[PDB]
Amino acid sequence: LKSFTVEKGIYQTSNFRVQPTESIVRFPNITNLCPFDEVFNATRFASVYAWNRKRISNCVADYSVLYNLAPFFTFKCYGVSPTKLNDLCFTNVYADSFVIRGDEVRQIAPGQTGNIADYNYKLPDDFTGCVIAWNSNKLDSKVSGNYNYLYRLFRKSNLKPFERDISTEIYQAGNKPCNGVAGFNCYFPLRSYSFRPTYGVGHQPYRVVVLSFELLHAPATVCGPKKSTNLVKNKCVNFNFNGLKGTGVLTESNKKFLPFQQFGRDIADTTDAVRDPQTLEILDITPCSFGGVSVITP
Amino acid sequence: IRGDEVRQIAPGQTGNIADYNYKLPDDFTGCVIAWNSNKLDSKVSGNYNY
Amino acid sequence: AYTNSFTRGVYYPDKVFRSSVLHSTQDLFLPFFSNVTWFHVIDNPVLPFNDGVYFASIEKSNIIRGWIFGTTLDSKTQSLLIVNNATNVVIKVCEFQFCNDPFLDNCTFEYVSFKNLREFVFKNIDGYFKIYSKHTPIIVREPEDLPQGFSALEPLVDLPIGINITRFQTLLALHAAYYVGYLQPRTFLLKYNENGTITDAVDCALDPLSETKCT
Amino acid sequence: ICAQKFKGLTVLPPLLTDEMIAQYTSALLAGTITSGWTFGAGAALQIPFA
Amino acid sequence: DVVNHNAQALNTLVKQLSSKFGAISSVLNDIFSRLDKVEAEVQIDRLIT
Ligand SMILES: *[C@@H]1O[C@H](CO)[C@@H](O[C@@H]2O[C@H](CO)[C@@H](O)[C@H](O)[C@H]2NC(C)=O)[C@H](O)[C@H]1NC(C)=O
Ligand SMILES: *[C@@H]1O[C@H](CO)[C@@H](O)[C@H](O)[C@H]1NC(C)=O
Ligand SMILES: *[C@@H]1O[C@H](CO)[C@@H](O)[C@H](O)[C@H]1NC(C)=O
Ligand SMILES: *[C@@H]1O[C@H](CO)[C@@H](O)[C@H](O)[C@H]1NC(C)=O
Ligand SMILES: *[C@@H]1O[C@H](CO)[C@@H](O)[C@H](O)[C@H]1NC(C)=O
Ligand SMILES: *[C@@H]1O[C@H](CO)[C@@H](O)[C@H](O)[C@H]1NC(C)=O
Repeated sequence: LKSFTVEKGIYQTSNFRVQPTESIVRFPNITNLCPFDEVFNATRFASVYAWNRKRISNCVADYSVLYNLAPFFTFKCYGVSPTKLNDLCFTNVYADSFVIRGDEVRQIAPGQTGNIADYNYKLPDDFTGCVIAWNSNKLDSKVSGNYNYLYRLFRKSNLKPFERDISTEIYQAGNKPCNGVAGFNCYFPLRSYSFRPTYGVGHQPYRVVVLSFELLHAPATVCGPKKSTNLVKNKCVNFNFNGLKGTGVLTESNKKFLPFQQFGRDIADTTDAVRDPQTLEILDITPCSFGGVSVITP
Repeated sequence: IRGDEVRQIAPGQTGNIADYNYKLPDDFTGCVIAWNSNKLDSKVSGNYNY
Repeated sequence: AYTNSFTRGVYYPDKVFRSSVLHSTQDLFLPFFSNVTWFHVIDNPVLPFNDGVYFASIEKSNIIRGWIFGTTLDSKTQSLLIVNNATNVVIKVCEFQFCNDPFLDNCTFEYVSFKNLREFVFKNIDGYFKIYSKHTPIIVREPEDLPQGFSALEPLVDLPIGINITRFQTLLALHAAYYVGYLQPRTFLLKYNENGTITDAVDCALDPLSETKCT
Repeated sequence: ICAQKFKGLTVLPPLLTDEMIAQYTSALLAGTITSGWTFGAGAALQIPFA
Repeated sequence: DVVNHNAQALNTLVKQLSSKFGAISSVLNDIFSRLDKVEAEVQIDRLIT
């Protein structure tokens, strides 16, 4: 009432809530460290149209080794926070490791426009992942140019995101027919930049790895390094189910989950039922006990 | 600071620097100025003082 | 040959458990009472893919063994090939036509894993090929028309192939009929029952009565 | 009711229950029958209904 | 109608939580777990308002 004297009657005051007693962390019991060395510490990085999509699943992705890796420095991320990257669980991770010109490194981003972003490697606008780059001028640039990397500056149309095009047929740049014969307005599509150590820093070759995550309501195969605890039922506790945090009471439930389903949602689109990742059991989440408090005084 | 660890010098950041030797508060209002050491700190055959 | 699609083409748009709720979604669905092409096994013409294919097969001896996808399909670009020989499922992206088998009909990604009605939904979104599957035992007196009823198709396969796909062709076992329909971007109202199963759906772009139901 | 109860939305009970409302209506109707307009102006005065 | 006008209003007020209000998610635990506090306050101010 913001007063020192209180009249008679009944006054509503602050509500009461049962605080959690313990904390539960529950992660799937994968014990294999993730092979990021085969993606990053590889001796040779493939070309642009050698669209090598490394599939990452059933890992324990410790990102501290990647953060303290010697060659790769930049760690740009969209949709997630890098300091949170050791705390989440992803269903599948996909890695794309290329070598690109440093002028178009900025084109490796959603919503960009250019030769690379149109005809080489396009990211979707709802891309949730990270981009990692290193100036690879010391290794991937050779004397008098390296011609292993190819670029298609002209095409019929732009590429849809996460697609590749390895067709070597001659595209008619002009309106005249070319009949599969090279010439004026009938150039070869896959040209090269021929990276040299004597080039400028903008035109130096760069090793780039794009990590794309899949944050869905699906069972998770990639998870950060975290130790799972025991399960406590019928008690108001804090919980962490596969990076999904909350506070409530976990109870046994008779919900008939489909085999592809992981989480359940109510009318208000909050999480109501979870699946325990270690033992396949369905748990209902109930908010802890609360209510209104009133003071009856003269 | 190691140049990859310079990005940890901000509120709400994790890593070895922020967790074990120098942490900034979340209510920090100030300035951060970074300059490449080059020949001033990094020498031939390394420096052991850091 | 053409026939009616009835109320088929309803699949789960997400992997979230919802029970006893009318949920409105917007996705590539098969429209209600659309006009599906019917083929009888004597007959595998090349058909356009559009934005998605509902493939229904009424069989008992499993004449249809799989599909081939792609734009040109003559070893000039990528071509997805899905074969099942009742033991293992082979999915390849190899450019080769490779139409040789005991039955009459570069590899950057390889994945090895009338009483019967098999329903499939194929759609290629953002470089991801999504295959939704359902199987049911139904006995029909005539296979000339598509069977009337309601069925929900569970999601089965997601592939990050990233292949432009415009044409497709089914494959047959030689030494039984199928229906092809095309998907459209539609708003649907799905009824999740106590079990969580979609027991009914309303297409919001069918008639003013269903538009009123959706509003 | 439970789904909206979990969201902080509650319904307080009325002060007068249906038994007390029925007792009020019974008293009003009994006074009207046995006395007419007199119990609305003062003490109830008995009078035959004819 | 006196019963229904309160029941429908409470059901609508429950259904307003699924709106994102321009944020990346309608789950504040998800926002806090997936973002730093600096842009998480920006994402959560929209939901609060
Ligand atoms: C996927 O393949 C189709 C089939 O070729 C492409 O459609 C053609 O696009 C060109 C470019 O404008 C047109 O000139 C043709 O008329 C289109 N049709 C045909 C039948 O060739 C489509 O562009 C391709 N998409 C991608 C992203 O590569
Ligand atoms: C599914 O339905 C059956 C019968 O209709 C019922 O016995 C069972 O409990 C249901 N499963 C649930 C509600 O999870
Ligand atoms: C590991 O997870 C599997 C998955 O079902 C489970 O069967 C097994 O009991 C778990 N092991 C331990 C030690 O938790
Ligand atoms: C399907 O199209 C054919 C014409 O090709 C037409 O005769 C038939 O009535 C159509 N069926 C439906 C259900 O629209
Ligand atoms: C089916 O195909 C797979 C892959 O080619 C092969 O390993 C298997 O033996 C085949 N089975 C039969 C029965 O032909
Ligand atoms: C397979 O891909 C490579 C890519 O460099 C290409 O050179 C080769 O011609 C392709 N194979 C066939 C049979 O086209």
